[PDB]
Amino acid sequence: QISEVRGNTRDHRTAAHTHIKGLGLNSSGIAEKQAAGFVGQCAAREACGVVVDLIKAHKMAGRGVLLAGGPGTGKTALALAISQELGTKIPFCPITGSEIYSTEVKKTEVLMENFRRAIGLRVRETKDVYEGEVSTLLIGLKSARGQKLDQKERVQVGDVIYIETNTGACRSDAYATEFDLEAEEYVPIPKGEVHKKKEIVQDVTLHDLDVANARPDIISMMGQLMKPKMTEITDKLRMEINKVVQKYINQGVAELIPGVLFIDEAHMLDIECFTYLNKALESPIAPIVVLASNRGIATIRGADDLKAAHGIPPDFLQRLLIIPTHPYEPDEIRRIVRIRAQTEGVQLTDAAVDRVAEHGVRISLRYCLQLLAPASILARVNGRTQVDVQDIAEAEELFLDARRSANILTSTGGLH
Amino acid sequence: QISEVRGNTRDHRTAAHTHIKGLGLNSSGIAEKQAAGFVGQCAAREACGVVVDLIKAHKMAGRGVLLAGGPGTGKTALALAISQELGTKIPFCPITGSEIYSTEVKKTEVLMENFRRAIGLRVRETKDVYEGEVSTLLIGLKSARGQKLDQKERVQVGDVIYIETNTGACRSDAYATEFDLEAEEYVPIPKGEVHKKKEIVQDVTLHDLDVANARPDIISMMGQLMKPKMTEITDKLRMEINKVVQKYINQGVAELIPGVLFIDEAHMLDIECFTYLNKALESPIAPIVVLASNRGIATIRGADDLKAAHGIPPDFLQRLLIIPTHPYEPDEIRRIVRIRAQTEGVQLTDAAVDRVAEHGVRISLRYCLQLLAPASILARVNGRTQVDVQDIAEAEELFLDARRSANILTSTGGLH
Amino acid sequence: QISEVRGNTRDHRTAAHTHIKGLGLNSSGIAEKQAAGFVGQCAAREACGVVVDLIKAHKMAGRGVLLAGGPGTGKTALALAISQELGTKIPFCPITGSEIYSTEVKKTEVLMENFRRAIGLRVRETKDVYEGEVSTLLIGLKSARGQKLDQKERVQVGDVIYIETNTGACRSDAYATEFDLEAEEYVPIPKGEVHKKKEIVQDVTLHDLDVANARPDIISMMGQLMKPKMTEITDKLRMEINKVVQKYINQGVAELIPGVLFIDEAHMLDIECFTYLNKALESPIAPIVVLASNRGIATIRGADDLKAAHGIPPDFLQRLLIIPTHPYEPDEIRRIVRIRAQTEGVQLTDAAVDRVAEHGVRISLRYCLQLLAPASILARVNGRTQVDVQDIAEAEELFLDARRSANILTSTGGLH
Amino acid sequence: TSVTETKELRGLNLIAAHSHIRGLGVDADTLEPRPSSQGLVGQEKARKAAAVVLEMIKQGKIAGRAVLIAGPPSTGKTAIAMGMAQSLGQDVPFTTLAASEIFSLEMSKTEALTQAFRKSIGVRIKEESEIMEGEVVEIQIDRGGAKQGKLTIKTTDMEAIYDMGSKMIDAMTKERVMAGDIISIDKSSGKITKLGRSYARSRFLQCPEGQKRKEVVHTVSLHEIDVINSRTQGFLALFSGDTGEIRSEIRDQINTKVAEWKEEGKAEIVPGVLFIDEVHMLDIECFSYINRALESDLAPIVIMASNRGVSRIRGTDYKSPHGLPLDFLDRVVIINTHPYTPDELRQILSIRAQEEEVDLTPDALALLTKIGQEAGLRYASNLITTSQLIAAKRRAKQVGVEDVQRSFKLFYDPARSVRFVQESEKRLIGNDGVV
Ligand SMILES: Nc1ncnc2c1ncn2[C@@H]1O[C@H](COP(=O)(O)OP(=O)(O)O)[C@@H](O)[C@H]1O
Ligand SMILES: Nc1ncnc2c1ncn2[C@@H]1O[C@H](COP(=O)(O)OP(=O)(O)O)[C@@H](O)[C@H]1O
Ligand SMILES: Nc1ncnc2c1ncn2[C@@H]1O[C@H](COP(=O)(O)OP(=O)(O)O)[C@@H](O)[C@H]1O
Ligand SMILES: Nc1ncnc2c1ncn2[C@@H]1O[C@H](COP(=O)(O)OP(=O)(O)O)[C@@H](O)[C@H]1O
Repeated sequence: QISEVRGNTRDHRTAAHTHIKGLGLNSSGIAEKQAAGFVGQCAAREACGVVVDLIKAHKMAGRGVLLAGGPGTGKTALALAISQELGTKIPFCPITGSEIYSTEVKKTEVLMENFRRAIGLRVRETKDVYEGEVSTLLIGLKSARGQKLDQKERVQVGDVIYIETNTGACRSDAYATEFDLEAEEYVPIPKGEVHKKKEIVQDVTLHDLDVANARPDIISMMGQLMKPKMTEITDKLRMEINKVVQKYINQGVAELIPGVLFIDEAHMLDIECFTYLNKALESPIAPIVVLASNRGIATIRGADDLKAAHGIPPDFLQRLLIIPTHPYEPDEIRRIVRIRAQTEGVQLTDAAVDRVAEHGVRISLRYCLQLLAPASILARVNGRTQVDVQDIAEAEELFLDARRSANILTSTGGLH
Repeated sequence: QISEVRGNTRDHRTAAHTHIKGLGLNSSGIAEKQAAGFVGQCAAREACGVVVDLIKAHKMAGRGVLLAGGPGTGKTALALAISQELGTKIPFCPITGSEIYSTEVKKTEVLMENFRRAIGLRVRETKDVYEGEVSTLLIGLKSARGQKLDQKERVQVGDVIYIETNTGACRSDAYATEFDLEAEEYVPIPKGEVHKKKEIVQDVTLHDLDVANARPDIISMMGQLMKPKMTEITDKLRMEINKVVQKYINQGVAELIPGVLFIDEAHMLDIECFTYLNKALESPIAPIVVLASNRGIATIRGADDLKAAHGIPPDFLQRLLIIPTHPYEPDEIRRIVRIRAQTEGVQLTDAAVDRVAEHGVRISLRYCLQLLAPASILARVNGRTQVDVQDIAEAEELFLDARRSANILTSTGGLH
Repeated sequence: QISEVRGNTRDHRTAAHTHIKGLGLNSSGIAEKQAAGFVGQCAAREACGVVVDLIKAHKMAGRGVLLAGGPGTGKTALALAISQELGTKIPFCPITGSEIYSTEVKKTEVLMENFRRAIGLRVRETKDVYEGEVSTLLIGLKSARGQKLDQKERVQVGDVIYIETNTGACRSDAYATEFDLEAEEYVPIPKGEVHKKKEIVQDVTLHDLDVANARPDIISMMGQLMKPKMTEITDKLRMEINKVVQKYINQGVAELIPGVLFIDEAHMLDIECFTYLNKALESPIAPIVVLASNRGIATIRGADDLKAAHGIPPDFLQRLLIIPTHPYEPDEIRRIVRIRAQTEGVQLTDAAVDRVAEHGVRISLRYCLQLLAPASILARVNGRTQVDVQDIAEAEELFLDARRSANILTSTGGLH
Repeated sequence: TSVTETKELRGLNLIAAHSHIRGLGVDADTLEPRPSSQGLVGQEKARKAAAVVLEMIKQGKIAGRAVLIAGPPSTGKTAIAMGMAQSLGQDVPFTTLAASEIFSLEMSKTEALTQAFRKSIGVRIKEESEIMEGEVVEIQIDRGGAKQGKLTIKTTDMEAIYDMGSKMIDAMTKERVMAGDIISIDKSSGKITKLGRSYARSRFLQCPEGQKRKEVVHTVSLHEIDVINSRTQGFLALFSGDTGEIRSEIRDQINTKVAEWKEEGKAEIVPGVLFIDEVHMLDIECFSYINRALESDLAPIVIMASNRGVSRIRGTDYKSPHGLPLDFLDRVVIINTHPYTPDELRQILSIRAQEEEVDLTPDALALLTKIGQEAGLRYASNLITTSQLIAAKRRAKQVGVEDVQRSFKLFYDPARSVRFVQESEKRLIGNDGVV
């Protein structure tokens, strides 16, 4: 229905990965210890490279990716790096397994919506449009500020026309009388000039097209979970998007580009979810499914207490290419902390970076990285421009980590 | 809806006027005493010429023609000569005033149908068609007996196509499987050759187009007054004919040609009929209305005993150009009898022509002309090839004329 | 609706019991060690006899039968012998408890269908029919090849009639004109002779009548699970069968004969199933319910972990007459093997029968009986007419038994 | 494009990995298997057991009996089923299915099982169709959004180029179409058939003389006939939220016409093979459907496989061998596969490398075999693909041990990946040795 489509992204998810520019590999596919925002995790980064190469070589027939590692081992980051290495403005949809558990929306219906967020359209266009109110009198149309040798349609002279050089397309306000009321088919005279050249460049996903056409002005609807039902995007609407998208591809105007669907907490998905993904991997049009698990052994959801590897069923595990993600060294953590500081704008003493690293050692990277923002407030409130070890020591006491938080609440001889 | 339209004509009406080829005038518009089937009636023939000239000069703005004369004075013939002098294959619709009195059909609805019989279409075409089942692989289509550099529509290779050189137009039986049942959109391969040239020439009236599109095989329906209702030709159907006829003219393919509506017994028409004709004469598209009256003074039908000229109301008489038609001399009658004989195939002695003329003197031309056919039977039954005076004398006694027929029935001192 | 009904049976179920002709008892109700296909199981065969006698004496008021034994102890065989001893062509419907677990069909709706398979109709008829196209002119009708002293109905002479001697019943093609179209009530002249004598003998179950009337040509529908819904047999249809069956009985034409509903894996049935069967046993028209269990102690399905005898609830167990079925001796097994061989057409050496018996000792009769068919293939492929001990040794290695199959898969110190 | 025959759809989601299997690899008179023939290697007893089973069906010694293949993971259970399928003919329908696929939110279990069986029962009709026969000159493959190619086919008299869709390219790659092959394409169905080769390659019909109409046999499954007469499943149907369920009214219409053609003699029903992997995953309701369906005359050969020794009968609180209803175990024919010897494993991986067109150094296959021993054939077969690209990156002529070492170091098997995640979060044994 609409050509000028506005793209929407859940930026809060890709907020902590502002520094990851790519995998940081060389020409021969070997990861440089510190490159493109990455610090360490060389083997896993290399394995992600082999994956982006296989996709480009078209050998990932009906195969997936399983990122097995502990919390804060750069899984979501490697997933983002895969989309970046695949090409420019490639769709990246990071979701968790717990997200699929929706009260009003069916488990696979949410999975379907995120698949549409991971399939995009690259529209490279240079529209040479000639519009305005109209072999003798070959060309002659007028705009609101202008007038300007040279198919034949059911339109007479004095009507507003719109015709593009690459593809041919189809009464004006000037002759409309007040005596004629609502029998009206009168359009106003086009603004600007007759000869228009537009650099049309769009990188929108199927979901961006669905959400735009669901709107009959919309920013509030985007900034809202307005109604409990949320019955706007329908099967008929999705089909209409698919038919008009197929037309754009058949015209060679747009490129259907499959992205990366990243599913963290993969063990949360059930048999019904995994069978939806099996059917997805079969499609050539489908994006790459990158799964993540911090679980060694987990029960198969939708199975009679059958415990398996990472909580992924055997049938689906077969398809997956398991990549292990290692924990970091206190030195490795310090680098990541420093990179995060410079991206966030904050700056701290080597001693403050040392204490943040100490928290990144016991508790994950994720917790200690959260310690920068309150300490920046603590330093600035005092009158400092640089964060000190005292502010990290204050922030660790003010804001606790899930494990430490629970242990003191139980304590009001803890083991296992 | 249909391009190949079959024309229908009420030939019984134009049966006695097989000899009238035209008015038989010279270069300076003067009638030759014996020409184009005509014998005498010079002044009236000349006046009909002035009329066909006025129509060609476009000076018959909202004017009609009134042929005032006695029975058998060549009124219907002059009306036919007007259509012939106007051009080639021009529509001629002869009707009587009594015909309008229909039990199921409204007085003006029958008048409307005969107007459509008097408005035609001249379709001069040379269709350079390239049809058959389908810049690389430019042209390539196959027919039932043939296959044969070089717009872009929603049709793929292997489908039956039809495209004309002058105007561009739009799945085959060959790939249709028995497993696919009724989901079918499959068409057979066109017969003949790929490159077809057709000399399309049509001279059909609006009525011929209506009657063809009323048919959803039809000759029996033409040879029938099948149902008492006759609800086949409708307002919506007529409008659809008018819209598609207008499209043919706008394309310069067809010519809308107004003919001649001849109404004999004009005094039979009422005020409602005459107001329908007033509105008709106003139209530029309308055919020429040629009226006929054998009445000097007649009452205006639909008026309170208001007797007027020829039973035509003052308002409508004003518009009419009155042409008087004179009776014939016994010599003039003999010529007409001879012309009719040679057209009908019959041949009679000068003495038999003399007796037929004697009946054409007392009773009209119409009665004595009817005396040829039974006398031909009377002569052939005897064993003659030529009709004699004895056979005319027998036929006059066997077949009586309306006036003579009534007088003997009253007699079982007749005056006035 | 239909008199000529075709009966349908699930023969795969009664395939292994082709040799059981009956219980093989004497005049005084004592089982002969080897009779009517049976070998041993004397006491259980005798107990089944007491049961068929009680049914004939009408003392099984609201009582059932429970066959308690291990796998392959001739339970299904004894159940079949009960139907055979009850009389000629008595309905026998063997089903398992696991069959009732249907995805689209309700647990009791499948139980209801198998009850209809266990209630039949014995139609003994000699129709003395006089049909054909028709106190003066007493009798006179004609057939397609024949014509032939002697209630009064709304039918005239020249119409096709059908009247039977025992019960009186009610226009021909000969007088039908092509001018009369579809107002038609015309029937063709009956083929054959006027006086027809038919030996009508039918042994069809209620289910056979339902499946025939569900058909509006059907063999494919029988050889198919065509649609996932299977909404052909309805409540209204079943009622219509019941009403027309009741009419046949009231006329003394047909006999409603209750058969044997055999339910193996009885422990699989729940409380809702057992309450359906309680209501069934109450009916006099109902067939005999013969249950089977290879379970000593089993949980009551639909009860809070209440473990009971054979997994049958106390209320229903009360009604049942428990008959225990014993295992066989290696000599007893050899006889059964030999009987099965001669029925199947196969023949083996005494040594091959000895090895088959050895498998019938450790694993049940059911497994070792399956060893005949592949060994017959193994012997014939070699070029033998008789199966040897080498072929039984090959078949035991080629085709494993459930217990042996699982143990090696676990082994890739097994106990309990 | 009008229809899709049974041949091109044969084991759709499992054909690629089992492409080398051209049959059961047995002799026709004596059913003794040859150590390595028709793609299959070293699973002698199972292959002979399968051969005896197939003959029992032909002879009519078994009826309504399913086949069960029990063995460890990666021991040729899916392979022997494909070998059984191939030995029945190319025009016999063969449906592959993971028992899990029945449990989906998109369609009901009944629908999923219906489609499964309908896909494995073929309808055979002799009808006129335009057959395109000729010599392959050039095949081009370029992978809207997906694959698009060109086929340049010739006859001694005609030279033409045809654009190919995703479905055709797949069928061409499934039939392994090479430049020089003599092939026939059914224009109504899309059926690619290798007849010969104009010129010999890698150790024999001449180029055809004269697209021609012929009275040909068309085997099309009941599910495809359902699909053809149903609403066209549009582009991106998987991500449109539209369920692949077939409307009952359409099924009824097809079932009646198929029943009509069978009675008239216009058609013959060809029961094929339905393969169900992970049977321990099916419930009590599912097995009952299989029971009802197996009782039909048009029932396909229901072959099923389990990796589990003892499993719970899903839907019940009872346990049994392979998790099959105890009434079902009695009817089924059980066939057992065992692990392969290192020598038996190397032949298989070498065959799979050929089907993948990958050149292994003698030492690279040796490590690929050591890997196959410990972590099974499946993981090892995936390593070939990765090693090919790690060697290609460093521009190698063959895939070396260094590359196989890389794949194994970069990509983990489940046993190592669980061991990884576990030891990284919790230490079982302390520095002193104490647990
Ligand atoms: N090797 C690395 N180099 C740079 N930043 C890293 C690295 N590993 C993790 N991070 C960063 O640490 C933060 C948390 O790690 P994350 O990607 O969420 O791991 P996980 O998904 O395993 O929890 C993010 O900001 C991420 O970009
Ligand atoms: N001047 C004439 N020349 C030739 N034929 C004539 C002439 N006048 C009349 N006729 C013929 O006489 C017949 C009857 O005359 P008609 O045209 O019907 O006159 P009206 O309409 O006045 O009754 C027709 O066959 C007509 O062609
Ligand atoms: N006493 C017997 N005499 C003859 N055949 C028997 C006997 N007991 C069992 N069989 C046969 O052994 C086979 C399997 O036994 P079956 O009746 O199914 O027992 P169960 O129902 O307890 O499993 C059948 O072919 C059956 O007819
Ligand atoms: N006997 C065999 N001969 C040849 N290839 C085999 C054999 N057994 C297994 N394979 C191949 O090894 C791979 C994995 O084995 P597969 O049959 O899928 O195992 P499963 O027993 O788990 O079903 C496949 O590519 C398969 O074709």
